[PDB]
Amino acid sequence: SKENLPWVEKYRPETLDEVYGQNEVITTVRKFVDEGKLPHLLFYGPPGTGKTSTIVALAREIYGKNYSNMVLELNASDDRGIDVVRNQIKDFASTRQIFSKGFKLIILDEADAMTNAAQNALRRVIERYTKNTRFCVLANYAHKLTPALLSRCTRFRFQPLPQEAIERRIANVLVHEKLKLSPNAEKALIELSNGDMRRVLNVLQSCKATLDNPDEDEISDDVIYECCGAPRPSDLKAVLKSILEDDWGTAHYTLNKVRSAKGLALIDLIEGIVKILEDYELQNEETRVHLLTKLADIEYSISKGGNDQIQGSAVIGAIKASFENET
Amino acid sequence: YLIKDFDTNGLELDRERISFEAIIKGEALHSALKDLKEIGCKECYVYAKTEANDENVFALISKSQLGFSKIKLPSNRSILEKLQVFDGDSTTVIDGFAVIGFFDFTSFDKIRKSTKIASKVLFRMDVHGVLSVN
Amino acid sequence: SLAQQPWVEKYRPKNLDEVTAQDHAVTVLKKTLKSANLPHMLFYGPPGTGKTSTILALTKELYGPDLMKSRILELNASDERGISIVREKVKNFARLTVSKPSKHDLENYPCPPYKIIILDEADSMTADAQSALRRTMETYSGVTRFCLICNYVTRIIDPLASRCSKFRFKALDASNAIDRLRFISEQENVKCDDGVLERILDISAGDLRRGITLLQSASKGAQYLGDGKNITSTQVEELAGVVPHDILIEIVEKVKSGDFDEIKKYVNTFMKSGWSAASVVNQLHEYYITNDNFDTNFKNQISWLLFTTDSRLNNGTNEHIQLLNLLVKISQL
Amino acid sequence: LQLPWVEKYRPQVLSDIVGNKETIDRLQQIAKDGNMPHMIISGMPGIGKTTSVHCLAHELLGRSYADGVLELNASDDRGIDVVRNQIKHFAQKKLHLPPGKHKIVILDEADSMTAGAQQALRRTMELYSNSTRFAFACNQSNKIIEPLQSRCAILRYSKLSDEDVLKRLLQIIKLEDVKYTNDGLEAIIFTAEGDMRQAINNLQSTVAGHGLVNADNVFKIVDSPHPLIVKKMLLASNLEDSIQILRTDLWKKGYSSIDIVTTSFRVTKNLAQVKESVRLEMIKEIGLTHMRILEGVGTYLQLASMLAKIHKLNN
Amino acid sequence: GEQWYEKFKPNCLEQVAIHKRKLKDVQEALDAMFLPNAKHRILLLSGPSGCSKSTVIKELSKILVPKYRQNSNGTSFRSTPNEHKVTEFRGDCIVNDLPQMESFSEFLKGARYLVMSNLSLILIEDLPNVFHIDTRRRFQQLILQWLYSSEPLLPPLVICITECEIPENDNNYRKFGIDYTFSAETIMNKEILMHPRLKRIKFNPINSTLLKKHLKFICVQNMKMLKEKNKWNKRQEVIDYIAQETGDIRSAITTLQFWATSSGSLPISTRESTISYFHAIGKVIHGSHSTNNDNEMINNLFENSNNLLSKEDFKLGILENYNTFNKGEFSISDASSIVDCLSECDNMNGLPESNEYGLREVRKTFRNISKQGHNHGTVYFPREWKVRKLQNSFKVQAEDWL
Amino acid sequence: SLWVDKYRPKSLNALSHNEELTNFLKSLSDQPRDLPHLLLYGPNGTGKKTRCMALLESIFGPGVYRLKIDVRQFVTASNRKLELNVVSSPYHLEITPSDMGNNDRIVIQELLKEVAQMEQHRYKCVIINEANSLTKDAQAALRRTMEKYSKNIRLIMVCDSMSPIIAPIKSRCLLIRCPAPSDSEISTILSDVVTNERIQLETKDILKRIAQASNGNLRVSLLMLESMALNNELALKSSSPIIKPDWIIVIHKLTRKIVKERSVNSLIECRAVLYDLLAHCIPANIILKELTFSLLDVETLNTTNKSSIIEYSSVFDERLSLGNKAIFHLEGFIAKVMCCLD
DNA sequence: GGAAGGAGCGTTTTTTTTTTTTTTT
DNA sequence: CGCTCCTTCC
Ligand SMILES: Nc1ncnc2c1ncn2[C@@H]1O[C@H](COP(=O)(O)OP(=O)(O)OP(O)(O)=S)[C@@H](O)[C@H]1O
Ligand SMILES: Nc1ncnc2c1ncn2[C@@H]1O[C@H](COP(=O)(O)OP(=O)(O)OP(O)(O)=S)[C@@H](O)[C@H]1O
Ligand SMILES: Nc1ncnc2c1ncn2[C@@H]1O[C@H](COP(=O)(O)OP(=O)(O)OP(O)(O)=S)[C@@H](O)[C@H]1O
Ligand SMILES: Nc1ncnc2c1ncn2[C@@H]1O[C@H](COP(=O)(O)OP(=O)(O)OP(O)(O)=S)[C@@H](O)[C@H]1O
Ligand SMILES: Nc1ncnc2c1ncn2[C@@H]1O[C@H](COP(=O)(O)OP(=O)(O)O)[C@@H](O)[C@H]1O
Ligand SMILES: [Mg+2]
Ligand SMILES: [Mg+2]
Ligand SMILES: [Mg+2]
Ligand SMILES: [Mg+2]
Repeated sequence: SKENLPWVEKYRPETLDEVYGQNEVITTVRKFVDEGKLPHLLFYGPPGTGKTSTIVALAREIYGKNYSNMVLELNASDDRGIDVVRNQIKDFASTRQIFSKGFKLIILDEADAMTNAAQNALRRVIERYTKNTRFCVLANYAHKLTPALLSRCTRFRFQPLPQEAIERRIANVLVHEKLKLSPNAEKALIELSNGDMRRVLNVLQSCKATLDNPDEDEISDDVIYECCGAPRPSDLKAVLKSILEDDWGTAHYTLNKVRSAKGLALIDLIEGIVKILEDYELQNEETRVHLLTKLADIEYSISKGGNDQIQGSAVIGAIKASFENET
Repeated sequence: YLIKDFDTNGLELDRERISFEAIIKGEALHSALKDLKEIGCKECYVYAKTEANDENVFALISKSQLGFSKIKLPSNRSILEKLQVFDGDSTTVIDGFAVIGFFDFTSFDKIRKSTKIASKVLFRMDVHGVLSVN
Repeated sequence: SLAQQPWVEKYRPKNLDEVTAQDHAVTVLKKTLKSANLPHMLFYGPPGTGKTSTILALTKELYGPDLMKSRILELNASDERGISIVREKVKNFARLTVSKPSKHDLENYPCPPYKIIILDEADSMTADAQSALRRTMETYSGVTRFCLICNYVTRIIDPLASRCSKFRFKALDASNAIDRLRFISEQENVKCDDGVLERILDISAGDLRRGITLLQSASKGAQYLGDGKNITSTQVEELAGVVPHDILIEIVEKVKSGDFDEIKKYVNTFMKSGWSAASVVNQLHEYYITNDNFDTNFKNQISWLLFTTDSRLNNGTNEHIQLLNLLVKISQL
Repeated sequence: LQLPWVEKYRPQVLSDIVGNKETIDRLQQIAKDGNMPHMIISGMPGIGKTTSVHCLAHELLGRSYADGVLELNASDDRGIDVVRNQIKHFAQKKLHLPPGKHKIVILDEADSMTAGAQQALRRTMELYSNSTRFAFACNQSNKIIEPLQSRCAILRYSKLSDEDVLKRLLQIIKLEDVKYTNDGLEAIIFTAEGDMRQAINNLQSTVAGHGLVNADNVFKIVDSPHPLIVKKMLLASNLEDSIQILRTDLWKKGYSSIDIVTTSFRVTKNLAQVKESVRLEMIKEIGLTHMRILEGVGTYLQLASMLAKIHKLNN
Repeated sequence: GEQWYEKFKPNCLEQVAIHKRKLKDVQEALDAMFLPNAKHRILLLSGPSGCSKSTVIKELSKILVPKYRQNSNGTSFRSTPNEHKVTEFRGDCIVNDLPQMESFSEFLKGARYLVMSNLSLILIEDLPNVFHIDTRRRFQQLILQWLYSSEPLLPPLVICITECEIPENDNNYRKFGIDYTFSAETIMNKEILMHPRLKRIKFNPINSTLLKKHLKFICVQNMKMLKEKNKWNKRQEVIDYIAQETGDIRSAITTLQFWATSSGSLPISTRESTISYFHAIGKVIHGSHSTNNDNEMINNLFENSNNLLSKEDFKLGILENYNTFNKGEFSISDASSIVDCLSECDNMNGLPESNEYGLREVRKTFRNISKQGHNHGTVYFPREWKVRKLQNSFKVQAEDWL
Repeated sequence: SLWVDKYRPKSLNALSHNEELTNFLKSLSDQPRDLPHLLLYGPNGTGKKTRCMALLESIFGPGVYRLKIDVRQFVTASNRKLELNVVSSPYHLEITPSDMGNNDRIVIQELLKEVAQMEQHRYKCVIINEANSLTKDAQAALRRTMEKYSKNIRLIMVCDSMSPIIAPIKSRCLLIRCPAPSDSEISTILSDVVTNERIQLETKDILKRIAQASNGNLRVSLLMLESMALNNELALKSSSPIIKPDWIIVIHKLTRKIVKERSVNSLIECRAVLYDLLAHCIPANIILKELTFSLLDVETLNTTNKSSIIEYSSVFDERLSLGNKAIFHLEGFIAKVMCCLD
């Protein structure tokens, strides 16, 4: 059954009606299919915005139960070399229709991983077979796509999911499976999602697993932070205040206590402090330059692995030195 | 392995509207397919025609590096038995209309081995263009 | 194996119940014991935090010794994990149907309807190979589950991190893993002074494996001595490689009295003793930051100096040159 | 399902091609005279290279187009064996074309052929040039080996001007009876960036999605080009303004860090407003950021630091 | 209908656009190779495209082969005198019962018989598929066997190699020498090139004087149409442009025909010529005369010579030759800055913009201190290869000692 | 035979310096059943390999010192031949994957894993020389190979610097510090060697100079003592000159040249010496270190010049670590030093 | 006998993965 | 892209 599947797959939209946050694109595609004027599509966007789900739902709507033999889907997991493009795709696009269901769709998922030769060969396949064949190209990085392929496909940008769409989908998930989510917990979940629905679903599943009895227990912000392990906003505010106001010893003690009470990671703390500082009042540009450069260098050092205490002291010193420029 | 979501039964012939139907001996068809394979056939044309005074024409036209070659089966009953070109309806048989089906030889050559052991071959073309071989 | 295996290998957690300081994820992994709803997992954390042990114990608990050999496919850095391997072997295993469990395993074990692929040390995989794992992880999620273990989360491409539920394995210190080390010592009849275990955990710097190895070395030394005396902090410090406090004091005194000739001579003499630059740098950072006898500007500069030198050392640079430059730079300040 | 206008209204005669009037007139004179030499047509994608070559071949041949044109392309196999057999036999083929005409071998996207294939093409052109002519079409002319270039006349197609795009768009709109305004056509031209295929596709999408063509309607389907936003981000007086542009117009719109860095490098290459040293330092910082991103740290903080370093260099 | 560069082909050795010195050298070498027992067995001619290698070879053969060819006694194939002065290898010949790699061998094993009464000059211009590794190895082995052969008599062998770059293609991922440059060094090997019985003569691009003379002759030949179309009065300038744009005679004639046939006025263009290694080094160091904006020159060089500029060889050459600006008598600060920039570029994992940064820094630094009164030194190839060879010898000796 | 090898101790008790390390080795060998993986780090020439061999002898008897050599062929992904001289004994095995450069990972995957799978019940000991020269990929591959097959094989690794060792490997191994011998111990060893060789000496001070010219490295100490003894007709006098390695003298002369002439032409001339030193297969990092510390010994230079020199040396050492070609960084260091001196 | 134009000089070192062509089969 | 040297014109 579907109950065994992870929520990221159990709650995969089955129809375009369940797709949220892409209203303009959804309406444009509805009009295209209704008027029978669907052009070559290029869905460009970051991970987990609903490109694969949207195209699958569109294919279901156009055909219905024939989606198996009306659509050819190729992704990175499959071989997509020049030879594959020259034989399999060419054969699929050069054959007549089973039931004259409009056209044949080719979903080149994760096409940004295709080789340049494959794209060059595929451009003329796209151009030659367009009377009864359609192409959809899904990508997260456009610079990996050849300029000609970009020009020959109508581009649709999948923006990060707005807050309202994610709230609606969370409400639908809660209704489907008995569970309660506090407004503060929902706000924290939205903040940590950063416009990714996969993160939303994974965190919700893990938070339900965190709750002892998922029948009468309500998800709270504390549960969300404990499950995700990310710092709470209060900890970030306190550590920033200590760094910007307290002495070196006090700041070191505060940071150590904050990151040892819950075993927090320094990368998350630095990201939170950066986000907080990005919306502060600065009277000098050199302060911002110092903050940005030093913090970016510290994150780069952290990415490679080093001494945790050294990096924490580096963050504290960089912040203190940069903020000394003011006044 | 997990059964592919793709339905292998999606490709079928509609019996209501059959463009034409033919009966041929397995040996002759196997020989013709071998001949096309030898010349490195790239594209195949199935040509079917029925005319008056018991005139039946079934031909394979190969487009390859040789250019265009033609292999036509005879009208003898022992090889080519019985032909209709319905024009789409499976009820009325007309004379003078030619049914032409264009195929990639890569797919067409996948039945040669099946035809080698064949004792009889039934060909059917519908209006939709799907070729069925029994 | 009781007396023929290293302590780290002999005390590897067998079940999830004995994992010490990963409750935030161990609870989630336990509650799915009877859920048939295990998602794709990405464990990330510093070395020796209990990642491989956790996944091995989970597989044993869900499948058991007989069914584990059929429902588990484990690949690591020692195995060749090119893009072709990901495309062929991993895909074929994921698409396979779960083997039919027997009567005994069903009676005694949950036997979920899915298998497990454990890509340990996934941070060593190329970007293209990681990309090839994206849709496979999703298409066959009804019969397969993926587990990626890593130390550098940034080395995992964003799509995979999105496709996997992320679990962070926290560092183990005297406040998180003292109980496990105390249990190991008690079962090994290891004697030590009060606070020795805390000192060992602190030296480990968030790695219970290092603490266990150090405890084994200390026990071996005590047994060889045969004096029936509790192990003190001095022995653990000497076997750990920590520079003695006296050498640190002498280095600080040399740095304070700014003199290139004297400083370089003392540095040459010190580095002709085999000490590691990382340990002395960490000790210097601790001493300077924790001291209240220095001004704020000096600490601000020394923090960046220490960070730069540590970053240089992590790149595989000459320890002698880097240490001399660090000492001279602090002397200038 | 009507065909898209990019293909429905594809020009059939050279006189219907807008822009590059000089080269199109030269091609018309070539078609009239009939003494077509070996040629290489290079230019930006979607400006009328394939269309121009096909129209010239059609005008030259006519009833003999099918038997006198051998169209090869990237999607078709173009290895050394192909040159050895198919191209060789086509060149050897003896036709009966009018006195001043020759067979045409259209090697579209010729900048992707293998080196061995081009080396064999050297000999096949050296031997079969009396009755066969080659019309290479590519984006970069240097991608053809020098021995082949030596025998071919070079035609570089320029980027389409606004006037030609507007004229062709107006003709298409009149043919399709599409309702339009001035601001909408201006926006379509601005977003086209000289690519007429992109312009036609955007116009069709806008009309099918919103009906009447408007500036807002066009902007809905098509966003502002990424390079212009990046250029505005780079050329800034205050770091705060550059950060605001990067956040609102690039990060929040769903643009990957790698794309932003690559476009920043491309823009800095062609920018001519500051001294050489400033541009050099900007390129250096962009390269450092690209390195730090390729290793996994594709965060917004890295781009912010890159902008801060660039601004510091400017001052 | 016939293209002019084919219609106006040389009819004698005196009409070939070749310098007197190079022509005399080729004559002497070829005449020596035709002697009964000639020391030299192979003539390796290497040069750019359209420098009249095959043309001069054929013109010289037409005069030399009849002189040495032994008279026959009715043993000729046909009644004709067997007008086969030059025997050439065709790389697209596919016989039925023969593997492809064995084609050239079958040619060579026949070419040996074209001696004495059947004397013929063996020309190898259309090489086999040397991009195939096995084919290239077989070709090299066959050439070595020809050089080391033990027959009393062999026919003269001429190999004309057109040295050109291989553009970066998507279908090819290998980074071998042949994948970058199609030259004698990449096609042949050290043993063949250094063989005492092989003579190598390098051709140069045709100078402006010969190009101008031949273009003027071509224009004079076609006077009716030029006068009718009113292009005679302005022909000279056009010729001058061509003379200073390309060294390829075939490309020049093609461009002249294209300009003349055009009824309107189309800008005159010719094929692009790749910048050589030392030419690129000089452009980076001293600049370019054709341009004053350094940014434009660097962008053009990167867009047209990306393959050459991407390799570490160019960076090493810059490091080696940056000191020849003023014979070394210039501020040491500039040298330190250049070397520091190159060192920091070395850490950028060979990104193209790292190369951009390095070249632009060098260009800016040299422009800052540029002055009219400058005397330069000599440009030398970096000696990293010698260091590598010495290191290999050291490894061998250390292994022996161990 | 060379006096370095013919005096090599063949037992732990024979060791006469660093008694603490000897006692630690005795403790480790007391119960040779649960011995963890060992990583011995220490300055070159201390005697780490000798200590490892002594421990192996004390554990598995005297067959370890009976060494055998074999040729094991390796095939890479590109069908490339690789040859690694496998030094094996009936009780232990030795390998130096650094000789394979960036291909060492294959040795970790095809040699160590295959032997680890084989079951010997006791375990086998594998020694890896120059562990710090291993590429990061090889170190990563070593992790699960060590962890999974600890029953069959116990790993011993030797290095002069732990900086290039990844954190997982240091976690998986027991660290052993090997202090270099002091001047007094080197003097005593040399005194024993000279006494047993029937060589004449005038004053013990000469030995101290031999200790000073080496300054920790016992191998070079013995080599140069033998060279001096043979050169002086087996008669070591107080005024006998000290023989140093040729590249050392070359580096000192280059330093003097740099100090004397701070000019572009001087840099060009020094480039040739750098090429010659590299052509002698001298590591770039050791070249940089020796040049830096020869420059820092110049009396003419002041504190600021020395500080700048060390700063540039550290920066260019990092660049060498992260860089591919070595000439760029050495030349940049020399040029910057010359610019500052001027 | 300056003046311009031109020739010769100044050149050869491997090796990670992955894809792709070529050839043989 | 310059140096150096050799041919040629004038
Ligand atoms: N608009 C949406 N509405 C509802 N659920 C969504 C939406 N977008 C994503 N999801 C959920 O998140 C999952 C992500 O599916 P995808 O469509 O493949 O995401 P994506 O945009 O393709 O990410 P990439 O680019 O493939 S890494 C879906 O299976 C849903 O469970
Ligand atoms: N949470 C824990 N509870 C008990 N023992 C632990 C724990 N974590 C580590 N250990 C011990 O330390 C050893 C480390 O084994 P692993 O679990 O593989 O460490 P790790 O997290 O995989 O480190 P990396 O990332 O592979 S270097 C285990 O075999 C145990 O003996
Ligand atoms: N100059 C033009 N005038 C009129 N329509 C044009 C022009 N250029 C392009 N188009 C239209 O755009 C379509 C595509 O143009 P193409 O010529 O195929 O593109 P392209 O210039 O060949 O770029 P490549 O080489 O295929 S990437 C044509 O079918 C026309 O409908
Ligand atoms: N005066 C002339 N001198 C030399 N070649 C001429 C002349 N006039 C016309 N040509 C032609 O120009 C072409 C160039 O000469 P080639 O010798 O073929 O060039 P090349 O040296 O062989 O370079 P490749 O390898 O063939 S591109 C030939 O086809 C000649 O027939
Ligand atoms: N304790 C010792 N007593 C006498 N000689 C020693 C001792 N330790 C090392 N040596 C000598 O030093 C020489 C080189 O030591 P080596 O094993 O190369 O050290 P490392 O492994 O640190 O390079 C050996 O030939 C050995 O004779
Ligand atoms: Mg997707
Ligand atoms: Mg592990
Ligand atoms: Mg085109
Ligand atoms: Mg030629």
